[PDB]
Amino acid sequence: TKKSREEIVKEILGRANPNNIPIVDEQPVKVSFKYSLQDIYTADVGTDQVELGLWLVISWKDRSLSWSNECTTFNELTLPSKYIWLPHIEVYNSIGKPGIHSDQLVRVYKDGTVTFVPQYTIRFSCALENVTTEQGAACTLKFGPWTYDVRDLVLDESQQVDLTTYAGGERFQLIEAKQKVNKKTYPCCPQSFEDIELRVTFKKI
Amino acid sequence: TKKSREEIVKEILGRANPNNIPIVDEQPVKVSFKYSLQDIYTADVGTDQVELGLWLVISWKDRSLSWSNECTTFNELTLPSKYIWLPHIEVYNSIGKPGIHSDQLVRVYKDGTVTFVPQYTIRFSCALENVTTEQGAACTLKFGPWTYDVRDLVLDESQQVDLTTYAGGERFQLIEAKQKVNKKTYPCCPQSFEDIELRVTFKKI
Amino acid sequence: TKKSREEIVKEILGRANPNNIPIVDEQPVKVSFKYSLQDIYTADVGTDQVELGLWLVISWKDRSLSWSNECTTFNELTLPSKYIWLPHIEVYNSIGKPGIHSDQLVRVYKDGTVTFVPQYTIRFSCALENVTTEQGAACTLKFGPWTYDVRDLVLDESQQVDLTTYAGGERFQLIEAKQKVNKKTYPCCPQSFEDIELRVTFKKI
Amino acid sequence: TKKSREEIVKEILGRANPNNIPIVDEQPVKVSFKYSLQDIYTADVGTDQVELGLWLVISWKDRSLSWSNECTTFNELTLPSKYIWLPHIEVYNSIGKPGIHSDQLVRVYKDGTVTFVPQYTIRFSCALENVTTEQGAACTLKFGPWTYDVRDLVLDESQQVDLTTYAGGERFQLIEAKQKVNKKTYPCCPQSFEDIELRVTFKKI
Amino acid sequence: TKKSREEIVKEILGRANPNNIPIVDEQPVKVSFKYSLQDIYTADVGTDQVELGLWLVISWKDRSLSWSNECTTFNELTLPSKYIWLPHIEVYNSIGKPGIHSDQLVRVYKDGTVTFVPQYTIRFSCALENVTTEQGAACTLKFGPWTYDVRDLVLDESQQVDLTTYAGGERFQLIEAKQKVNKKTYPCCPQSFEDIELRVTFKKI
Amino acid sequence: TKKSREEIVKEILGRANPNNIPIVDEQPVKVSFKYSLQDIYTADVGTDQVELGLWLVISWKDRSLSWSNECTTFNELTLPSKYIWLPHIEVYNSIGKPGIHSDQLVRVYKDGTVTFVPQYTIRFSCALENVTTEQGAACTLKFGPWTYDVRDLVLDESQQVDLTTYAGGERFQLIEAKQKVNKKTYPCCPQSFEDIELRVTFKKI
Amino acid sequence: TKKSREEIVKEILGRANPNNIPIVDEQPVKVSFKYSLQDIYTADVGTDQVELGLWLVISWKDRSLSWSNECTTFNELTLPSKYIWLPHIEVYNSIGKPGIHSDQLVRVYKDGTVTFVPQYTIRFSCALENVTTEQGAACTLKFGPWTYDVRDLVLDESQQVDLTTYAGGERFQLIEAKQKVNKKTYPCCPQSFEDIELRVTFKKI
Amino acid sequence: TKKSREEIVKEILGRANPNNIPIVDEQPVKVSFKYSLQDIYTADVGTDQVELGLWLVISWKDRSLSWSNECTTFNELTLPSKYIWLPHIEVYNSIGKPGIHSDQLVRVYKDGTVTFVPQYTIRFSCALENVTTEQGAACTLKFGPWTYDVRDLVLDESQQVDLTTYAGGERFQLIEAKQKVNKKTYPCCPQSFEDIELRVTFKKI
Amino acid sequence: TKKSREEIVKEILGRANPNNIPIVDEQPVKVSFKYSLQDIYTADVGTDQVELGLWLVISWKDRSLSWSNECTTFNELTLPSKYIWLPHIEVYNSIGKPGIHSDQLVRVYKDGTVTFVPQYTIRFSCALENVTTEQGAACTLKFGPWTYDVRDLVLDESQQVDLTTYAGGERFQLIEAKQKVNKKTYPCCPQSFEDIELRVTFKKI
Repeated sequence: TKKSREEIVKEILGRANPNNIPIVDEQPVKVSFKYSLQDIYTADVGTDQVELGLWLVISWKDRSLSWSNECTTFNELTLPSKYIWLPHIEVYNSIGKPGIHSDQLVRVYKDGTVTFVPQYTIRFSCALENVTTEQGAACTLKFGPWTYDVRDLVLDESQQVDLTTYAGGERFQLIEAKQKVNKKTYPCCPQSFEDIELRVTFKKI
Repeated sequence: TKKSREEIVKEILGRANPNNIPIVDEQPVKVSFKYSLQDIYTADVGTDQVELGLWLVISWKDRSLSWSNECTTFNELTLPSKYIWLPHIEVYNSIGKPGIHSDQLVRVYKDGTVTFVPQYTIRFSCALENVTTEQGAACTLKFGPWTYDVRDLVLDESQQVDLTTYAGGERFQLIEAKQKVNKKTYPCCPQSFEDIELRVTFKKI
Repeated sequence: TKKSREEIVKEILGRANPNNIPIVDEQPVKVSFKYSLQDIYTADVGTDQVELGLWLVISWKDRSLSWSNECTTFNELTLPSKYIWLPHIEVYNSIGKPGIHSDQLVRVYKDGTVTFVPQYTIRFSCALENVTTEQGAACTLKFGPWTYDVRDLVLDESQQVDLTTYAGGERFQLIEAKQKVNKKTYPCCPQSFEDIELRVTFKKI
Repeated sequence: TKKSREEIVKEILGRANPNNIPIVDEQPVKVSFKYSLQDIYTADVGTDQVELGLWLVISWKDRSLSWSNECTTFNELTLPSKYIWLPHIEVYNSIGKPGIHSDQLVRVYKDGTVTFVPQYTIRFSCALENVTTEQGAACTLKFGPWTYDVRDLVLDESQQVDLTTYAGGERFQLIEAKQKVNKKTYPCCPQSFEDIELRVTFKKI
Repeated sequence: TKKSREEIVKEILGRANPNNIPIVDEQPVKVSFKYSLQDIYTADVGTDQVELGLWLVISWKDRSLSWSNECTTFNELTLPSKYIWLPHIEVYNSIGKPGIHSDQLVRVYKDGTVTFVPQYTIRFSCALENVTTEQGAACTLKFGPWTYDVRDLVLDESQQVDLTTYAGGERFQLIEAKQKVNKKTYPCCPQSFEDIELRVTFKKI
Repeated sequence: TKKSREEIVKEILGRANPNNIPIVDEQPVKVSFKYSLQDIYTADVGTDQVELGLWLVISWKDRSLSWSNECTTFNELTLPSKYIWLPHIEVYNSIGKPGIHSDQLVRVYKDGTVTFVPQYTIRFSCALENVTTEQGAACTLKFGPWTYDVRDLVLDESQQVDLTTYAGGERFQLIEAKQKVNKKTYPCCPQSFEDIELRVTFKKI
Repeated sequence: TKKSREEIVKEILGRANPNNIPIVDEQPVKVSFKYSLQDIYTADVGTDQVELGLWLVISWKDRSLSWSNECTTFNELTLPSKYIWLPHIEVYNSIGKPGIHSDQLVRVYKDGTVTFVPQYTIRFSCALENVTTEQGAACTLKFGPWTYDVRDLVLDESQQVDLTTYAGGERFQLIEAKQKVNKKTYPCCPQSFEDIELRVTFKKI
Repeated sequence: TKKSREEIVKEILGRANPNNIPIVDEQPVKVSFKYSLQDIYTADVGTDQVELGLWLVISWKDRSLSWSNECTTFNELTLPSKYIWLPHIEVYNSIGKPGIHSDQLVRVYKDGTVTFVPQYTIRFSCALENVTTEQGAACTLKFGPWTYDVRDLVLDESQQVDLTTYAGGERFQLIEAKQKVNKKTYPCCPQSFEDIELRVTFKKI
Repeated sequence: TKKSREEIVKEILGRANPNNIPIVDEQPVKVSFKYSLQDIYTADVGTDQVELGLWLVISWKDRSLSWSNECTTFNELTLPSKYIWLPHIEVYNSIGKPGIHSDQLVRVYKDGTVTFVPQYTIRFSCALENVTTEQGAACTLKFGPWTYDVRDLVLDESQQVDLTTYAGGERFQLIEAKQKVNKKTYPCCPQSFEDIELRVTFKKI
């Protein structure tokens, strides 16, 4: 459509950079992570797995170069996620491969900021037992870079959990959704690793 | 200028081939796609459209014939995009026709590989809401052949998203840019289609 | 078969364009979307997911160049969807990856118009409860570009929903199928995003 | 093994042609289609889907060039289906992606004729109801090029349906299998499209 | 590790040959096939499908060239199956795509002999009925090149079936496992095709 | 981010080496294997398959070259597993393809040591019978290079099995987890092969 | 044993190459040389000869052709040294013909790399005088291609000398073992020749 | 002599097989090794070498083909060792080339088993010191395939060491002879290698 | 390595000539002989034999044919001595067979000139008596073709003897080394025979 926009895409995609961390100076890359819990689709007592429909908000800043003098033009362009590098964030205890609800498209900004929000259905281990009870049940899943240590990737969160999107007539009510950031160590490695633990406590309405 | 170069252009352009997929054997054509997010130019709250200045790196191999014995000569020639066939890749949800920042020139190589990188300004649907907040906002746009199914065209990406080019003093910071490849189906057709979802998560500095 | 047709394909595919939005001027790309609800295959009470067999009519105009003087020739050619860029349109709340009923083939026209209709089976969240009752049940799913904001992609619809194709002896009767276009905002982004909300109200015969 | 055979493969594969319809003159490509119904594996009442194990006989003629003078040599060579272009024929109403029983190998002949027969398991919509009854039940599925109109691809069938292969002790008896060719129109397009409607009427033994 | 070994791999992989049958003289390629029935995992009465865990022993000789004078060195090297051509052998009546238990690694020998043994879980059609009875039940599945006729590929077997590996406490007892080679004709083609029919007769312990 | 780190990745990835065993001298590659049994998710009596959630610790040393004088810099870098060669270790009797919980990221060290730990869900054959009983049940699965003989790959283990990670409120209690290394021979080959047999004995709490 | 391995040997040995340097392009062949000094067996004062038990690590890359598509197979095969060409490396001042401790077997790798390590007992000229003294005695022997000039063969060494293998209770202690590469000229020929000078300094414990 | 025997030799020798490992399936070849220590002939204090008169029992199974129907005939035939392939087993630390006491004749059996027992005099490094003392002295020598890794060749031993044959009035008494099998690794290669370590502890009577 | 070099070897070795004196015209072949006395290793009073470490420089011209037009290519190639004919020169009074220090490699030149230099240890008769005395002792050994008369082979020498190489700290000092050519007659034959008499006069330092 717009020629101005067209040059933007081409310049960044063609000339700008291959998979590599563009930032030479000592700076780790921080990725903000937010969860919007859309719905708790199902619970399996025998399996002890629960399914969550979530969208993950991920934001990071990449270094981009401005070759052509930027003029008032197309500020944000949308591109497929494949085009650019994305973070490794994954659920530590997912029973199965997560499925993707939405297309992989990411908006990029001139400053270099990128916003990618996938929609996912994830199955993770959690005992459903006592969902019916008033107390309800609690489940926790931790998300975080598999490979990256705290040094390489720093995870940050704005708030606890986004309930607002939550479906009004979901099978299960949400007593409370929390996303607490924590740093933890593994026997594999001396480096600290940061993950966000999403603890959802819910019960049947 | 160089006579040697001159013959090259003429031979490929004049004799070599019309719009047709030169590859007879069963081979789909794969096109690598990469996005270099130059900048997020603007956000419109009322419109709920965002503008991205991106350049798209597109690479594909075409079959070419070498008539004259190739001697050490002009390895890569540049020609207008109109001269050769280009892929259909388009943004699924662009509010307006994309504009083209750069001239349509593509470098071609003797092996037949072609590299075309347009610069674009694209306006796509995305809610700006909560850009100011720390969490930021997420936008997704998917790019992919409109017509071509996975069989005909296969899309590949090297990395997530190229932040490096991103303008240092852009209005919006890039929390993270991702390009995830995904295959999806449409009710129109039983064939799988592949698109790259570019998910950019960004916020105001 | 026809040589004339053959040149057409080659010219557009080989020379014409890579994944990039060919439209330089300020024009968003509008994609018309239509749904033909073939059948409501199944409902799962425990899962609270419903399966729809639909075909999606998608139309868009791409800019193409006519190098060789067009003579009376092959007006529309069919090509795999992979060959050309396709839009990102996806169901917001699909429980699982959609499957593709039909091959990914898209008809293209000289004007540049492209018509792609995939057939899909989609599973989306919806409570089946009270299907048996006379009132029936209502389900809604929204389709729209994930990444693209209203600026980049504009969605349009001709009519409400195509019932005619609907299987005569389907398990569930269709009380009414509607496709209303709506523009909505997300906290991620200040841009407006447009989606088509498909609201189907059906009950067991 | 045989050098003579070896040259054949290489010549056709390497030099002979890329995905393109080799036939310049005005000739549509006709593809004969035949179904050998191996067995009706299962019926799902709740799902209203039925599974068929079939092999599809597909024959078409491609234009090949004979460079080296053909001498008495290897008349038919077998190659992977990926190597050469295959038709888009797909089931219009398949609930899920078809699975492939056999390897994708196709025999090619010097005349250019190609015979490809895949074995498939297909799940398509059909109500099982009253399978037990003497009348039995009827199901229909139509196969045909998704993209190709009658102009581009013409479908032909030799006979009604091949019962002989049918498993002797199948769960369901075959009252009659028919493959009638029909041409139909769609609202999308003014062109006629041809499909083969496979109507199988079967009951439990 | 060993430099000597390293050259071996590189020479064969890099220089030695592309997918092509290296044997120019009139020689068909014979592939020995053996089945080691590990276990009969499950039976489905409704589905009428049975699952077998088997590993397939496949041996064939490929022509290799010895460039560097072979010295006492690494006699057999292991490489991924993708690296070299493998035979098309597939189960004629598999209900679903077979899954692969083991990594695809194949040992190659200087003489050119190659041994590849995949582990598979295969689901094929077979009525479970009367498994409980003393007589037990019989199932047959035939394996053989899909594309290749007897001329191109000849199948050979050393013995009937390898029971020894069979799990001691399997759900089902093996009354007898047989692998008889047979040549058969199809209406598609005048050429004879050879397959190995694996007939297993088993019952519940 | 850090330029120093950036050069490291590029040098190793771009210049350092293709899939090949870098070690010329006579040295087999030893891979240490450790299992951290996260949880026994489920048992299927009919199927006789059990599901384990495990993460596999794999360590090996690869030969790397230091071109640029290493200065105090980024000691360990994380990269995708695809980038570097990984071992073939697979479960001998997995009923289905294992799924991957975590992203494929591997930390590499300057010495050349590499640590890769995937998280997996694996389904393997094992009779659940008598889980309820006090004695409990025993299951064994062996892991080891499919292709590689003891000569090429040597497997080593530090300890028996890592219980500590085991979920506190898992459906099944762990009576004892053991990983014993054993060398075994197959009729296919005269070479010894080494595998680690993971024998887990567990019961319902 | 393994058929796959068997083909490998045969292909390389039978078809691949006669004594000839397979490398047409201008490339010299480099042979890495390493010494593992096993033990200083004896010293003869009258003779002024010393005996060393060493194994020589020799690595070189030969060009091999891969005819049959390499599949995951036997990566390294062992063959007798007679089968393949070996380098001429010899001790310049050996009093007697060296004897061979080990069988002449060499491991070869697919890449073409070959690793051959003979064990030798060599007697070379060196005065034993003052072995008893604290200073000890020094001996030097140079190894290198007799015929080959630097152009044809290039010698390389990884490290100084491998002491680790050295027998703990050897008659003589090793003060230091060094292998320095040097290029030298001879009056016979204008070409430079490269040899590795092994200088061992040892004394009686 | 016997015609029946004569055909046997000719058939195996002439038609049956060249140096190649006849076993295609994945089977390593195991060679049992046994030592019969006939006598410790001499000890050299200055040399620090000891001489052993031993006969080595070597057994292996080769694959043979039975063309002519075997009738009751000559079960075992004797042939020269040169006629058939023999294993590489050699002493790791032999000071000099071993000499052969007996003719190289090997008995072969119809099953394919071969028994070859050479008589050898071997000189290996070992300090004689303190032979006179009551404690005596210990020497160790390891035997094993030079080239073959554990994968290719597996070594097995029935018992510790055969003292019975030991000469009654030998110069040295045998305190204990042991043959322990061990697997070891070398820096050259990642593969494990197996050798039998013969540790003899003896003293002067 | 170099293809150009490769052809050279093959042409001369394969096509050029068998053991035969290529020179038809009346020309005797002259062989220049030079001695480089490396060291006088030992003297045996009882034996009256002395050992010399020498290298013999031998040069001769052979007639070669240039088939392919020689282009600037590999001027000198190295080949094993076995490949080409070498002269019979031997020591008249050697007590034992000479041993060979170096590999038998000979450099050949396009003109046809060949340079072969073996390193030898030779034991010849000579009384050691009075080595200690100041006068020292003299020894003589004559070298020359055994069979060839002066007519067939002519021996020539450039200089007396090459002392420079002589080891600095040899057991014996060299008072003077001379190589005088002489022609002598034997009672066997009327033809004159030419030999070089190497007279070395040496004493203990």
